[PDB]
Amino acid sequence: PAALKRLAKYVIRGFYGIEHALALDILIRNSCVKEEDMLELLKFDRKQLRSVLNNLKGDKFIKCRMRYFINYRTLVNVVKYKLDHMRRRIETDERDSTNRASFKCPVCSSTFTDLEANQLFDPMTGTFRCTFCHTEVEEDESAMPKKDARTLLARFNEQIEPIYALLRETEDVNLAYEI
Amino acid sequence: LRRNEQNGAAAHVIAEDVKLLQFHVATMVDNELPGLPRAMQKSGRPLK
Amino acid sequence: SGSSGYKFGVLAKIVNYMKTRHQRGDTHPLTLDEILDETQHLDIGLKQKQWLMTEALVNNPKIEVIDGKYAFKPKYNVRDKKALLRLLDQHDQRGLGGILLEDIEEALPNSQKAVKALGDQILFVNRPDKKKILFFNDKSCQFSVDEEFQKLWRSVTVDSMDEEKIEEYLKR
Ligand SMILES: [Zn+2]
Repeated sequence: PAALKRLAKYVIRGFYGIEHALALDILIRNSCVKEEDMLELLKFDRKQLRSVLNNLKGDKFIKCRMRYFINYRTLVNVVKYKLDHMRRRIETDERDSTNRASFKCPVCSSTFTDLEANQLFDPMTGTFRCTFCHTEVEEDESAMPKKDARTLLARFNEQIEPIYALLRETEDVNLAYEI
Repeated sequence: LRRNEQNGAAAHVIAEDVKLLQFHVATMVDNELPGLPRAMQKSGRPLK
Repeated sequence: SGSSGYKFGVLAKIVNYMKTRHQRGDTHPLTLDEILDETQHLDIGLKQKQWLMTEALVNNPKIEVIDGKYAFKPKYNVRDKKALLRLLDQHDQRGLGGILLEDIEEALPNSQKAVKALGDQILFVNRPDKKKILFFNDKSCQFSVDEEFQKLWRSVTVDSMDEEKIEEYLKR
């Protein structure tokens, strides 16, 4: 109801660009908002109004309900799907993998795993060195890290969640209304 | 195509670039199917 | 060509002169004789002046006359150039269908008004490049956050189904 509408308004404002979010300001009052009525409600640009309606038809916000006058009502579960997708993205950012094992040959640009070290290393001088490249090997250490980037990407998605906490609470209130 | 989809995609362009990609992939499989213009190397040189 | 009095488009010049003073910012109700004096077409002859009142003034669809003196007809509202923030406050009115042709001339150049508007909460977006202007406020509630466009790009399932079921299975 009003909870779902307010929830949607928050996400679609911070989602679609100012011009498309303006379309969704009149689509928040999902009623007989036909393209004809929206040429006096949004006063957009006819063909361009229809173009951005197709940009909001990827989520079918107003369900393009063919009613000639057309009546649009928001019964789509896409808004719930999109916030859940954001939560899935935070988990994906957390799982970006970790440095694993590496000693890298700077000159030939080949990277070697630790088990490979038992062959990479030099027996006589005990100095790790390359195989196809014969130049002295350099331990990756900081070079080629998948752990620092993974943590940073996870933090950025997590930073969105306190701002998104109000939207999550609105979704919870809407869920209580449904049940 | 990836850069556009990743950054500021108009989407009208996306429909067309799909055609370029589809055309190019087909050309690897065969250079002269019905319709399907023969992609050329230089000055009318049908790609092997 | 029906009936034409004296020079062609004398009424069009009269309309332009009425428009010029309003854009200048000097606004006064003007009788048909007064506008003719301003255009210097006042000595158009008695029959031609009668023709303008009987046909040319009647022909205009939006022509408005308060009583003795005619009043601005293309825009019924005065071009105040002020209270734009108040016009935005009523979102349903949405600036009372403000038009770019009405603007850039109400009493100042639009670019000067746009600089004032940018500082103010008012935001200007033009779906038609020159035909019309729209005034709206998105507020500070909307958040750019991180890779928002990429996140929308990732969710392109659209008609595809069972994606929600996968999310529900993770939720369980
Ligand atoms: Zn090497």
